[PDB]
Amino acid sequence: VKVNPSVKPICDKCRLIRRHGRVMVICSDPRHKQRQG
Amino acid sequence: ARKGILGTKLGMTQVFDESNRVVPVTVVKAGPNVVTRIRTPERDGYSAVQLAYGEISPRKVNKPLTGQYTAAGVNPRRYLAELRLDDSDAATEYQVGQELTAEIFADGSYVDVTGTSKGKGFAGTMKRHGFRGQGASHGAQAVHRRPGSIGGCATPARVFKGTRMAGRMGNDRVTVLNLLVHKVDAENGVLLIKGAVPGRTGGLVMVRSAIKR
Amino acid sequence: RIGKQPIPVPAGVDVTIEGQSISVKGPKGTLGLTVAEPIKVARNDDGAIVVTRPDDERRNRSLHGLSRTLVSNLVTGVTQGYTTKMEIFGVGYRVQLKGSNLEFALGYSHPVVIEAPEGITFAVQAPTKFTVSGIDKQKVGQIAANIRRLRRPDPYKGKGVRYEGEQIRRKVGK
Amino acid sequence: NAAARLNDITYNRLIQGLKAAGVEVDRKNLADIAISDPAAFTALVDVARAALPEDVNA
Amino acid sequence: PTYAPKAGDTTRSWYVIDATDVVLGRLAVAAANLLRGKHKPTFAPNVDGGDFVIVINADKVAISGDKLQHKMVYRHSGYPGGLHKRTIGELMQRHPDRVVEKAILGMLPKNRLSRQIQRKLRVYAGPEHPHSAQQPVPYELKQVAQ
RNA sequence: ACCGCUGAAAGCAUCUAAGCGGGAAACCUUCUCCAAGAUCAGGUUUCUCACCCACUUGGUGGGAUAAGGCCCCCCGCAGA
RNA sequence: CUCGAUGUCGGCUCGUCGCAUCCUGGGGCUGGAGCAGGUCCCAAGGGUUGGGCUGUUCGCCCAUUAAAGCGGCACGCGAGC
Ligand SMILES: [Mg+2]
Ligand SMILES: [Mg+2]
Ligand SMILES: [Mg+2]
Ligand SMILES: [Mg+2]
Ligand SMILES: [Mg+2]
Ligand SMILES: [Mg+2]
Ligand SMILES: [Mg+2]
Ligand SMILES: [Mg+2]
Ligand SMILES: [Mg+2]
Ligand SMILES: [Mg+2]
Ligand SMILES: [Mg+2]
Ligand SMILES: [Mg+2]
Ligand SMILES: [Mg+2]
Ligand SMILES: [Mg+2]
Ligand SMILES: [Mg+2]
Ligand SMILES: [Mg+2]
Ligand SMILES: [Mg+2]
Ligand SMILES: [Mg+2]
Ligand SMILES: [Mg+2]
Ligand SMILES: [Mg+2]
Ligand SMILES: [Zn+2]
Repeated sequence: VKVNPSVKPICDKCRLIRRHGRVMVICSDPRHKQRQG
Repeated sequence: ARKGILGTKLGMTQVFDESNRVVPVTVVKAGPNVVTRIRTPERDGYSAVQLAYGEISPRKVNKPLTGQYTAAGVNPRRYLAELRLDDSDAATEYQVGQELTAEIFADGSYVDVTGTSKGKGFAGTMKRHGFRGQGASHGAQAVHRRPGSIGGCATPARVFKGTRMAGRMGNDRVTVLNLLVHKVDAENGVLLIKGAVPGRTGGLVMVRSAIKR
Repeated sequence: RIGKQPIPVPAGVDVTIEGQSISVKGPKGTLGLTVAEPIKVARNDDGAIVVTRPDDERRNRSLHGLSRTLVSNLVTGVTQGYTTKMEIFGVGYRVQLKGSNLEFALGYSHPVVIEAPEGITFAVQAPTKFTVSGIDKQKVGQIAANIRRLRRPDPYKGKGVRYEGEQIRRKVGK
Repeated sequence: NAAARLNDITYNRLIQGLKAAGVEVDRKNLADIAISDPAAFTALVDVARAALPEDVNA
Repeated sequence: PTYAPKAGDTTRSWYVIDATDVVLGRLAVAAANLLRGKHKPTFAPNVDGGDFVIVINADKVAISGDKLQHKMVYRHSGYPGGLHKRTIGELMQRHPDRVVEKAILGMLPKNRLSRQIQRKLRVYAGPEHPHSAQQPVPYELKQVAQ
């Protein structure tokens, strides 16, 4: 996981959601997932 | 499950085991005990059993304590202590007036021994808490066994509670865990327990079957 | 759109409604449920199930489809249960059924044993294929996931436990 | 305040209503009355309530 | 001279407040007012007027879920690093009456009278109290429309 | 932290919004010690369970006892 | 602020706290085959060596170690040396 104050999708298939009051990106490619922090 | 007995520390000696290894043991005369009382959860709020140990002249017991013993129909003893059982009574395994001897334990089992450690009087920090002190030479002035600093400075302008200083040492309640019962001599009512036991020779000792085992 | 559908009743032998609560029994055992407050469960013209709620609120549009699909899953499972098929990969990795429990050989020094809880029945077909069965979809999925995570993912060789037809990621490494 | 709320009215509206009714007794004697003669205090509360406007939010 | 209560004028009574769905703050304010006796026209700030209050069903008080999760209770033992810390959730599981009485006591004046005023408070987790011999009247919370 | 199951808003998907799991020497019980001056001063028991005088007749002042202590005496591996 | 006085570096003794974590504990990603690692997230319970040189702090070196953490407290601590 990447943890940076700015998160945004990288490739075309990165979805961007917000679970438990925290913005994060989930994607099939495991090295793409990010969460704000 | 929890088994207990009251006895007297008779001193230490050594024996040799089957491997021809020397074993330092403490001789505990786990003499006969009488029950004298049962604590039920319904009446007291917890489950436990009193135990009476030690011989004493009946003229040495006042009227209230004598009445308590008479209520149980037992001749008065010197000592009296409660063995706390698990929060389940099971309402069994103990009768008032029943006798407990030393062979409630068996060879090779483990016990917890609690007693009253020896008194050391007013002790310094070097003995009581293992402080280092300052050096014996190179200019040290009258501080060889003194404690050193006891706090900070203007912040905080106080000494913290629980700072270790000199004071009375010993006479505490001490429990030693996982002592191996080397031999149970039922003839003399004697337990040979491998290791050391808190207290002076002749002091009251409580022996309990170990819970850590 | 989900939640704006009636729930058909193949059997629904003992469909009962008591203050946002419901119980359904049939060819298999019974299953209960309590519906969220702003949702109303009611009957259709053909004895079916329908749910409703006051219109156009975020908290109600969210609960609508959820409460619909939960009772739909419940009745579906009562009619026919849920089964999940799981494979095993890797040389020497295998599974056997030991009474009510289920044993795994997954390269550990010790063996791994999974006990089946109530309402769940295991069934082995081949030394490398088995199936977890039950009526409650959530419980079946939970047990399947517990069995799924028995080994850490292996992108290089691929050994471990997988679902049927799932495509795990692969890397070459050396 | 205690006596008024016992007679089901706030000190707030009791003072407004007494001034509207044109009663010029001061607080020392109102408190004295509340301690000594609760029937008279109830009568005063009735007068204040009667003189108070019908809707107090207009 | 304005009236000042004399020794022997104060008359006490017994109230029982049910905490089934009352929120903690409302219940605490009500109990504090009853204990101090501010509802009595004979009130005096230097006199321990007021009544006895029995609070039952202390485990039913309405506490928000986020408050159970996040409202935190602190005690310092006096030793370095001796700040110990619980949640309202753990307290409500273990000693529910302590939560109610702590909330009530925070709302009393911080002086010597409140030490004696808090002696008249009884809080119970269950639905029953042992003071049946005293005949406490039920007390529901009212708000005076204005 | 992280990994999930079931699952809408948003016909798909989503660990989450309803709900249910796994998860660390940190936290709480469990082990050891202190502790009812815990002034909400706790509990289970057992013993004494009794008088006299004065008086402004008082939840009054004195006097003498019980159960039980204390001081004194002989000591201690208890101890300034 | 303190000049009708608030003792100044280093060492010793005794500590206490923070976490921006050195080890041990838990994880995600990896240009992670395995052993080893890199990076980021969680985590402050305990631990965190002895010497040579220099007044030294610092630093370098020697021999080990799971590791030889960084800081605050009048650059903690002279009515304690
Ligand atoms: Mg020395
Ligand atoms: Mg000198
Ligand atoms: Mg000198
Ligand atoms: Mg000297
Ligand atoms: Mg200070
Ligand atoms: Mg999913
Ligand atoms: Mg205290
Ligand atoms: Mg100066
Ligand atoms: Mg001066
Ligand atoms: Mg951190
Ligand atoms: Mg890593
Ligand atoms: Mg490699
Ligand atoms: Mg630590
Ligand atoms: Mg701990
Ligand atoms: Mg330091
Ligand atoms: Mg300094
Ligand atoms: Mg000096
Ligand atoms: Mg110095
Ligand atoms: Mg100084
Ligand atoms: Mg000074
Ligand atoms: Zn992606």
